Amino acid sequence: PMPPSEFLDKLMGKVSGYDARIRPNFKGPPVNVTCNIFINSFGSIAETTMDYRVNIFLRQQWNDPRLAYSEYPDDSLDLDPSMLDSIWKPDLFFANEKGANFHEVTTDNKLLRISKNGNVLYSIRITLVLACPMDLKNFPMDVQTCIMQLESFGYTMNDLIFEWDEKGAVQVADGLTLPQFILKEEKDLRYCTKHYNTGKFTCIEARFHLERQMGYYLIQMYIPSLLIVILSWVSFWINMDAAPARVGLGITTVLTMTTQSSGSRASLPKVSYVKAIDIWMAVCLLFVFSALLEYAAVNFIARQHVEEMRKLFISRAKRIDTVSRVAFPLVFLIFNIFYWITYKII
Amino acid sequence: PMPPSEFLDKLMGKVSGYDARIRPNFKGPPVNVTCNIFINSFGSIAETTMDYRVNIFLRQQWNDPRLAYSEYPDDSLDLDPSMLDSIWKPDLFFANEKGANFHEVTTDNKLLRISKNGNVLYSIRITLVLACPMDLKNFPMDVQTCIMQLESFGYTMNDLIFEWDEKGAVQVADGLTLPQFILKEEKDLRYCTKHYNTGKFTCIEARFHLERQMGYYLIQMYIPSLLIVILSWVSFWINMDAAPARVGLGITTVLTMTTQSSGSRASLPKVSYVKAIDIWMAVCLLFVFSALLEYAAVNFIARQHVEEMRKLFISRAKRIDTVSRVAFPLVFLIFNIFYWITYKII
Amino acid sequence: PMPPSEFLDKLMGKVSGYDARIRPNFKGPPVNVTCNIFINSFGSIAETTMDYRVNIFLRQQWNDPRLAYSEYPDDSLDLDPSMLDSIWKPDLFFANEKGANFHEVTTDNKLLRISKNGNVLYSIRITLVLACPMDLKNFPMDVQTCIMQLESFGYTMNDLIFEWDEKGAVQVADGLTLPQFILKEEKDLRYCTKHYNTGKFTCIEARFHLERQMGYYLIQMYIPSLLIVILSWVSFWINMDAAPARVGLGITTVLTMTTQSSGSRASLPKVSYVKAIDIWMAVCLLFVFSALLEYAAVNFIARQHVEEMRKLFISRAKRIDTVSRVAFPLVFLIFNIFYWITYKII
Amino acid sequence: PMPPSEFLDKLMGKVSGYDARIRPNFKGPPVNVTCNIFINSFGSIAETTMDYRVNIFLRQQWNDPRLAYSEYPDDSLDLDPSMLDSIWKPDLFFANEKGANFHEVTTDNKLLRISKNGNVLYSIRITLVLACPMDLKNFPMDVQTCIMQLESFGYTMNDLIFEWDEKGAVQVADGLTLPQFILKEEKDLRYCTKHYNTGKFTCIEARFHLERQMGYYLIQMYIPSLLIVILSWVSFWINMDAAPARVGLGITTVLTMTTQSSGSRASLPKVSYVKAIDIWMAVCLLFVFSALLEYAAVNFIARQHVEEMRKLFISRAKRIDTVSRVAFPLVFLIFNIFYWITYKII
Amino acid sequence: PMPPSEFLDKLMGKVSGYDARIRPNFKGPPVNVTCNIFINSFGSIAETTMDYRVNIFLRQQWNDPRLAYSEYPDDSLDLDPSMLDSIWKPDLFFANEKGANFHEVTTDNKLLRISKNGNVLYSIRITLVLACPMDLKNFPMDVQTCIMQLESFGYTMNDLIFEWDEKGAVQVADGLTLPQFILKEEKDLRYCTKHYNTGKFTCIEARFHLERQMGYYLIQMYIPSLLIVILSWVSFWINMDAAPARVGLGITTVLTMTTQSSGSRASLPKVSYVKAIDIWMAVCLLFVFSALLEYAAVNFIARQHVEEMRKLFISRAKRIDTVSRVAFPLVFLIFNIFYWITYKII
Ligand SMILES: *[C@@H]1O[C@H](CO)[C@@H](O[C@@H]2O[C@H](CO)[C@@H](O[C@@H]3O[C@H](CO)[C@@H](O)[C@H](O)[C@@H]3O)[C@H](O)[C@H]2NC(C)=O)[C@H](O)[C@H]1NC(C)=O
Ligand SMILES: *[C@@H]1O[C@H](CO)[C@@H](O[C@@H]2O[C@H](CO)[C@@H](O[C@@H]3O[C@H](CO)[C@@H](O)[C@H](O)[C@@H]3O)[C@H](O)[C@H]2NC(C)=O)[C@H](O)[C@H]1NC(C)=O
Ligand SMILES: *[C@@H]1O[C@H](CO)[C@@H](O[C@@H]2O[C@H](CO)[C@@H](O[C@@H]3O[C@H](CO)[C@@H](O)[C@H](O)[C@@H]3O)[C@H](O)[C@H]2NC(C)=O)[C@H](O)[C@H]1NC(C)=O
Ligand SMILES: *[C@@H]1O[C@H](CO)[C@@H](O[C@@H]2O[C@H](CO)[C@@H](O[C@@H]3O[C@H](CO)[C@@H](O)[C@H](O)[C@@H]3O)[C@H](O)[C@H]2NC(C)=O)[C@H](O)[C@H]1NC(C)=O
Ligand SMILES: *[C@@H]1O[C@H](CO)[C@@H](O[C@@H]2O[C@H](CO)[C@@H](O[C@@H]3O[C@H](CO)[C@@H](O)[C@H](O)[C@@H]3O)[C@H](O)[C@H]2NC(C)=O)[C@H](O)[C@H]1NC(C)=O
Repeated sequence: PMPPSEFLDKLMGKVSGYDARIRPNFKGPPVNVTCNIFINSFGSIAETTMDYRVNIFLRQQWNDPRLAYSEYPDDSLDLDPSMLDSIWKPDLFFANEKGANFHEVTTDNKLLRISKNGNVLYSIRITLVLACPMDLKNFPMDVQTCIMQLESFGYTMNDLIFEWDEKGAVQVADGLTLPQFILKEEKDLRYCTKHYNTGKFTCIEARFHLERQMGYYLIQMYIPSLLIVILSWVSFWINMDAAPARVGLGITTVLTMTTQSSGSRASLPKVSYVKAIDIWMAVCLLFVFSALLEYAAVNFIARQHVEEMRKLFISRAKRIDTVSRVAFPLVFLIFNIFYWITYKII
Repeated sequence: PMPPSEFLDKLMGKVSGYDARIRPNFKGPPVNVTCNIFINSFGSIAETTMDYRVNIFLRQQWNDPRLAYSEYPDDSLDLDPSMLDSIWKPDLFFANEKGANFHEVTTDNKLLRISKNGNVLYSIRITLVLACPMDLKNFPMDVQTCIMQLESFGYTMNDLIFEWDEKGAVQVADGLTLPQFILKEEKDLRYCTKHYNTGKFTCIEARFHLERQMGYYLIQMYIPSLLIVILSWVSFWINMDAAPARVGLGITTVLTMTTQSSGSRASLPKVSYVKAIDIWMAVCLLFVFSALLEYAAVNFIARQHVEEMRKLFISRAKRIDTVSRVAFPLVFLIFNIFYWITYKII
Repeated sequence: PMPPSEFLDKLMGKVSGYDARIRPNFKGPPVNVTCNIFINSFGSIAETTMDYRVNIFLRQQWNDPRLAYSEYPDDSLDLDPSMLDSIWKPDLFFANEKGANFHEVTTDNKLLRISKNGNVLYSIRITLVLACPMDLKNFPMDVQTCIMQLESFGYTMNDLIFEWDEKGAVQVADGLTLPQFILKEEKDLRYCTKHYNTGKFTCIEARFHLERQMGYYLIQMYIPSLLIVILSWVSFWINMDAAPARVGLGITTVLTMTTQSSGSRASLPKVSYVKAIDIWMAVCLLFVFSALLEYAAVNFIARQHVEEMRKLFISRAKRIDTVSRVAFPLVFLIFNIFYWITYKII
Repeated sequence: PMPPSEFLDKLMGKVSGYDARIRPNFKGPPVNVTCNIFINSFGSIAETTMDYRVNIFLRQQWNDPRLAYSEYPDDSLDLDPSMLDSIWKPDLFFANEKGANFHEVTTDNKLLRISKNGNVLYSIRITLVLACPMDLKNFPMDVQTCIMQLESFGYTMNDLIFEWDEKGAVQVADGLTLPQFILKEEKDLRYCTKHYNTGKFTCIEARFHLERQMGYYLIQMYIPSLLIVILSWVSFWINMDAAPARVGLGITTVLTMTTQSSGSRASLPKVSYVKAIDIWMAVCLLFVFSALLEYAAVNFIARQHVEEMRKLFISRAKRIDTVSRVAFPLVFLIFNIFYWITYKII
Repeated sequence: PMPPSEFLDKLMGKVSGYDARIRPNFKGPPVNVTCNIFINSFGSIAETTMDYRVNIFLRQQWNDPRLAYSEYPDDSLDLDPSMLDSIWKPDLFFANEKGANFHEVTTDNKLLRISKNGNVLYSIRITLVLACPMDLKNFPMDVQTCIMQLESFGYTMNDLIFEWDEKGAVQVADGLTLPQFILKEEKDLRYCTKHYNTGKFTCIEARFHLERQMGYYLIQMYIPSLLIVILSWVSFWINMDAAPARVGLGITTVLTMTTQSSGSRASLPKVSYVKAIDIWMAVCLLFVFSALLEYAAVNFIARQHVEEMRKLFISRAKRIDTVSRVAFPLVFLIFNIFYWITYKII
C-alpha cells in the first residue's frame, strides 16, 4: 500500500527519535562493520612517486536496531542517494589516501539497502591513489607488496570495529590485467590497529602481492647485453697482428654498452641501494673493456719484440691468445649461472 | 492558457503523489530504458595509460505512466535542468569510467522532454576517459577494439533493464577524424550482464574497432630501415682489398641502426610479449652486422694467404664475394615477403 | 526613490507572473539572441592534442518583453550575479568545448543589464580549450583555420536563433600576440545549423585563420641544413687522391644530418601523410650521402688503374671530378627553386 | 553589552534598509576603492607558456556610509567570512587571470573589518597564474617586465574607481627569493583604463621588473663554449705535417659544439626572432670549423708541392701557419669585446 | 537519558546565547590554541619547483568556557562533522600553502570532542604542498631545512595566540621513509610572529632537517667518473711510440666524460651559484683532456727529433713519461682528499 520512501521517512525522521548523528547500540557494545572490496581497475603503478591507482566498490555492512522494521511486507528497502545523509554511516577512511574522489556521473554512484532486522548494506565507488613503498633491491625480479588499509577516523575501538567478511573479503574483476605486473591470488588480511595520543582506532588491511613481467626487460636490455659480449668475443677472432679492425670493434662494444647504460635507469627512482639491473650491466661494461685491454696485450708484444727473434714474438702472444679465448666464456658462464639462480630462490 | 512550467509543477509536485525516489511501474514489470549515444569528440588514445577520451551525448528514453498528461494541448513538455532533480531518472554509470565529468558552461548541458503518454527523453553531455586494454602483438598493424559499457548501479535486473535502440544506437559526428586511427563503421552491440554478490545488474555495451595509420611509422622507421640495408650492400661494392672505407661504412650502418633503435620504443608501454616493430628492426640490426662480419671475411684471407701463392689469395675471396653479393637480397626478400603477408592476413 | 534592486524584485518575482523557466515570446516567434566575443587571451595551441586555449568575453543580447519597465526613471538597470538565476537566459554551449570553466575570483565575473524596452545584455568570462583539427601537409608554411561554434542545447530552431551582430562580431584585445602564429583579421562568420534525431538546433560559428612564424624553423633547421650541404661541397675541394680526410668530412655531414633529423619531429603528432619539414630534410640526407658515394668514385679508380698506365688514371677521375663539382649546385638550386615557389603559391 | 555580531546583524540586515546589491553613494559620486597587495610567493615563471604564478594578499579599502555606526563603543568591528556575502563588495578581477583560486583551508582565508565612520578593510588570499609576454631578443641578459592589472567587471568609471594607496602600494615578503630572477624594487604603478563597447571600466596596474641570473648559463654554456675554442687553438700546436691527430682533435671540437648546441634551446619557446644565446653559439660553431679548414690548408700544400722543391713546400705553409695562429685570437677577442659591451648598455 | 547530540543542540544553539562568530574569552585575555601535527606521508620533494607534499593530522586544542557543561554524566562529548560549522574554530592557515585541500572520502575526515570544563580537541586531515627554498651549494652533500608555519589570518595577537604543546609537538608515522632523504629527529620549534600594516599576527613554525641519500649519486656518477680517470692512466701504459690506440683511448675518455656530463644536471633548477656535482665533474673533464695533451707531448718529440740523433729522441720522452705517470695520481689524490673532507665538515 504505502510506498517504501514514504514508509522510510517516518522510520528515520524526527518522529520515532532517530538521530543520524548517533551510532547504533549507543552506550553499549561497539558497532561491528564488516567490509569487502571489488577491484574494478588497478594499475598505473608509479615508481617515481611510489603509488598506484585503484578503482573499487567499497561494500560496508553493519546492523542498526533503530532501522529494524517489522510490519512492512518487503524484505529489503533500498534508499536512493538523495536521502543518504539522513541515517548513520561509519566514518571510514584510508590511512594512505594520497588523494581520492567519488564518482558522481548521471547519479552519485552509491547504494544503500536495509533488511528487515536492520542489517544495512552500503556500497560506494571510490577511486584511490594509494601510497605503497617500493623495495627495489632486485628490480626486474622483485615481488612488490602494496597494501591498502581501512580505518575509522572519529570513533575509537570501544565504539566501532572494522572486520573483513569471511565470504571473499577481496573480489577482483574478471579480466583485470596489468601491463607490467601479475596480481597474485593470495591476499593477506590482517589488522593494523592504530594508537595515537587521541586514542586507539580500528584498522583492517589487505595486502596485494605484485610480481613483475620480466619479459619486457629481457627483450630491451638482457638480449642486447648478451649479444655485445658475444660480439666482444668474435672480435678476437680477427687476425693475430694488431689490425685497425680491433680499434673499431673495440668501440663498437663501447658505443652499445653505454647506450644500453643510457636508457637503463630511465623511469626509476633515485634509491641509494644498488638494484639488479645494473649489477648485470656493470659486469657487461667490464667485459666490454676487457676486450679493449686485449688489444693492449697485443700491443704489449708488438712494440717489445733474424730467425731467433721473431719466433719468441708469436709464441708469447699465442700463449695469451688461446688462454684469453677460453677464459672469457669461463668468467661469463660462471657469473651467469651465479646471477640467475640467486634470484630464482629470492 | 496555463504555462507548461506551472502545469508541470502540479504534475510532479507533492500534489498527485509523485515521488522522484520511486521508479516507474513500481512493484510491477521492470523499466525498459533504451539508449543511444552521439560521439562528438574522440581520441587522445593513450597507450602508456591504455585509455581514451570521448565526448558523447547520452540519450536515455523510458516511459513513466505517472507523468502522462492528457488535457494539456501540447505534444511535448520540455523541462529546464533547474527542476531536473524533481523526477525519477535512471542511475546509469560506466563500468570503466576512470574519471568523468559533466559540462556546465553557460547552462548545465542537459535536456529533458516529456511526451503526452509519459515517454521521457533525457539527454546529457558527458566527457569520459574510458579504459580499454591494448593488445599490441603486431603493433603498427593492429586492430584495437576499445569498448564502453553502460550499467545500472542500484537497481537490479528485475527493476531496470538497459537496451540499445534499433534506430542507430551509435551515431558519430560528421567530420570526426583521428590523428592516428580509423574508426570502423561496424560497431558491435551486446550485453555484459554483471553478477555480483549484491545481485545481478544490467549492462549493454558498444565495441569500437580502431585500425591504425600505418603511414606514419612507414615514414619514420620502415624507410630509414630499408635504405641502410641497401646502404649496407653498396658498401660491399667498395674495392676488393681491405680498405679503411669498410671501417667507416661499417659503423655508418651501425650508427643509424642503433639511432633508429633508440627512438623506436619511444611512447610505448612495457609489455612483456614482443611486438612487430622490433622483429622488423632486430632483423635490420643483424643485416647491419652481417656486413661487419663481411670485412672480417676479407681479413680472414688477408692475413692467411711468388706467382703461385697470390693466385689462390684472390680466387678464394672472390668465391666468397660473389656469393655474399647475391645472398644478401636472397635472405632479405624472402624475409620481407614473409613479413608483410603474415600481417596482411592477420 | 525606490532603489533598483527593490524595484527589480517585484519586476521578476512571483508577483507579475514572471517565470525564469519560460523563454520570452513563448508560443510565438523565436528568440533572436545576438552574440559577439572579445578575445582576451589566445594560444597554447597544442598540436599533439590539436586544441587551443582561449579566454573570451561572451556578450549575449536578446529582448524580453516581460522585463520591460516603463515608470522607473533610469535607462538601464544592472543586476549583480547573486540574483542571476532569477531571469531567463539562453542555453548556449560550445560544440567543441573539450573542457571549460567560468572565472569566479573576488566576484563571479558576470554582467547583466536591462534596458527600458526589455533589451537584455549579458556578458560572462569563459576559458575554453577548443578543439580544432590540424592540417599539416606543409608544416612550417601552413595556414591553420581553427574555429569556434556556438549552439543552443535545449531549444530548437523554432524557439531560439543565434546571430552575430553586424557591429564587430569578434573583437580582439589590443596587444594580443602569439609566440608562434599570426591571427589574421579576416574572420569568417557563418552558420553550422545542426540536425540531430532530437530536432534541429541553431549554430553560428567564427573562423580564425592562423599563419605560422616561419622564422623559428628557418633558424634551427633550414640554416643548419643549408650549411652542411655547402660543407659537403667544400669537402670535395680536398686533394685529388684518396685521403683519410674524406672519411672524416664524410661522416661530419652524416653526424649533423642525423642530429638535425633527430630533433626534427620533436613536438609533432603522428600524422600518416608526409609534411614539408622532412621532404626538405630527406633531400638534405641524400645530398650528404652523395658525397659519401663521391669518395667511392675515387676508390673506383684507385684500385682499378709505366708512363702510359698512370695517364689514364688521373684523366678518368678528373673527368668525374669537374662534372661532380658543377652538378651539385645544379641539382640543388633547381630543387631549391622548385621547393619554395611551390609553397609561395600554396 | 551587546556583542558585535548581534549588533552588526541589525546594522546590515533587512532592518535599516541595507541592501548588499547596491553600491555605496548610490546615485552620487563614484566609489573610491584603494588597493595594495602583499606578495607572499612568486615564481614558477614559465616561458613556454609565458606566465608566472603569484600568491598575494589583496587588500581593498573603501568607505560605506551605510555601515557607519556611532553608539557602539569599539573602533573596529571585524566580520568573519560566514557573513561576508551580506554587505557590498567591489567586483574586482584580473584582466590576465589565466586561472586563479581562493584559499579555503581550515577557514576561508578572508578578512573584513569596519571602522566607526564606515571605512571598510577587506583582505583575501589569492593564487594567480598571471600571463605576461616575454621579450627574449637578448635571452640571458634580458629584463622581463611582467605586469598585473586590476579591473572592475560590472561597474563603469562613473560608479567605481580603483586606486593605489600612497603608503606602499606593493609590499613584498621578507625573504622572497627567486631561483632564476631578481625582483627589482622600482615597481611602476599606472592606469590601464579600458574602453569596450559596453562602456569604460577602471584599471590600475603594477609592473614588476625581473632581471635574470646570468650565472647559470655562464657555467653550463659560456664556459664549455670558451674552452673548446681554446681547445681549437692548442690543436694547431700539433706538428707541422698532416698528422691523424688533427682528424681527431678536429671532430673533438665538433662533438662538443653540437652537444652544446643540442641542449642549448632546451626549455625555450619557438620565437621567430633570433636570441643571444645562439649568436654567441653560432660564432662558436664557425670557430670550430675554421680549424677543420685549417687542416685542409695543410692538405692544400701537402698534395701540391730535390733540394729546391722541398724548400718552397715548408716556406708557404709556415707563411699560413703563423698568420692563422695569431689571427684566431684576433678575430675572437674583437668579437668577444663587441659582444658583451653591446649587452652591457642594453 | 538524553542523548549527547540532543544535549549539545541546546548547549550551542540559539538558546543559551552561543554565537559561533565570536571567540571565547571575548573582550578579555587572548585565546591560547595549542597545536601538534602527525605526519602521515611526506615527500615528492621537488627541486625544480622547490616544494614538497606532506599529509598531516592537524590537532588543535583550546578552551571555550561557553561550552563547559556540568550536569551531563560523560567526560567527553564528540561532535560529528555535520554540525561542525556551529561552534567557534580558530582561523589557522599556512603561510606557505601553495595549494592545499581537505580529505572528504566516505566522511569529512574531521574530529571534534569537548571535555567537561570546555577543553576542545579539533583534528583534521590536510594535504599540503609546502614551499621551501633549496640551498644547493654542495648538492649531493647538503642538509635541506624545509619548514612549515602556522598562522592566524583574521585575529591579531591580542585575541589569539598559537603554541606548540610540550608533549610531542611533531609526531611522525612509524615506517615513514623517503626515497631520497633522511628526516632527522631534531625538529626546531619557534615563532615567526608576523607584522603587517593590518596588525601583528601569531605564528609558530616547525623546522625539518632533510639529509640526502648520497648512495645514489655515488653509483651513477662518482664511480663512472672515477674509473674513466683510471682508464685515462692505463691508456698511458700503451707502447712508447705514437700509436693510433692513443687516438681511440683518448676519445674513449672523452665520449664518457661528456655523456656523464650530459645527464648530470638532469633534474636540477637553474641556480646561478656553482654546486658540488660539477666541481667534481669539471676536474674529471680536465683529467680526461690531460691525457689528450699527453699524446701531443709524444708528437712534440716525434716530429722534432745516425747513432747520436736517436739517443736524445727516446731519452727526452722517457723523461716526460715517468714524470707524467707518477704525477697523475699525485694531482688526483691530493684533490680527492681535499674534496671530501671539505664536505665532511660542512
Ligand atoms: C561486536 O563484536 C565483538 C567481538 O565479537 C563483540 O564483543 C564480544 O561480545 C561478547 C558477547 O556480547 C562478549 O562475551 C561476553 O563477555 C562477558 C565478559 O567477558 C561475559 O560476562 C559474557 O558471559 C559473554 O561471554 C565478549 O566479551 C565481547 N568481546 C569483546 C572483545 O568486546 C560485540 O558484542 C559485538 N557487538 C555487536 C553489537 O554485535
Ligand atoms: C520491458 O521489456 C521486457 C522485455 O520485453 C518485458 O518483459 C516481458 O513482458 C511480456 C509482456 O508483459 C511477458 O510476456 C508475458 O509472459 C507471461 C509469463 O510467461 C505470460 O503469462 C503472458 O501471457 C505474456 O506472454 C514476458 O514474459 C516478459 N519477459 C521478461 C523476460 O520479463 C517487460 O514487460 C517490459 N516492461 C515494460 C514496463 O514495458
Ligand atoms: C527573429 O528574427 C526572425 C528572422 O528575422 C524573425 O522571423 C521573421 O519575422 C518576420 C516578421 O515577423 C516574418 O515576416 C512575416 O512573414 C509572414 C509569413 O510569410 C507574412 O504573412 C508577414 O506579412 C511577414 O512578412 C518572417 O516570415 C519571419 N521569418 C522566419 C524565417 O521566421 C522573427 O520574427 C524574429 N523574432 C522576434 C521575436 O524578433
Ligand atoms: C572619489 O574620488 C574622486 C577623485 O578625487 C572624486 O571626484 C572629485 O570630487 C571633487 C569633490 O567632490 C570634485 O570637485 C568638485 O567639482 C565640481 C565640478 O567641477 C565643482 O563644482 C566643486 O566646487 C568641486 O570643485 C571633482 O570634480 C571630482 N572629480 C572627478 C573627476 O569626479 C569623488 O568625489 C570621490 N568620491 C567619493 C565618494 O569620495
Ligand atoms: C593565554 O596565555 C597567555 C600567556 O601565558 C596569558 O597571558 C598572561 O596571563 C597572566 C595571567 O592572566 C598575566 O599575569 C598577570 O599580569 C598582570 C599584569 O602584569 C598582573 O597584574 C597579574 O598579577 C598577573 O601577574 C600575564 O601578564 C599575561 N601575559 C601576557 C603576555 O598576556 C593569558 O592570560 C592566557 N589566556 C587564557 C584565556 O588562558
